Amino acid sequence: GSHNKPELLYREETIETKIDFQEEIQENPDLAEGTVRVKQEGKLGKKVEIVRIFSVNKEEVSREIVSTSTTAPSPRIVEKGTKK
Repeated sequence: GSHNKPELLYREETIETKIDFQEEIQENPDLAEGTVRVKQEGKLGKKVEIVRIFSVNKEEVSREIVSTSTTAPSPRIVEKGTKK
């Protein structure tokens, strides 16, 4: 019970969490033995969560999610030349 003039506030916040990716190395007979060639570049993703904070009289009441969006990570794939 905040002891002041009632006031409705809507504080919106954006949460961004980086998403880790996996790594895998595969053999490629088509390449010369020892050859290193990246098939897929390793990149981090991001989970975005936008929320709205409802406060009344400088006093937090409740929260509600405005919008979310998840960017998928990019696992890193590297080819290794061989003789098979």
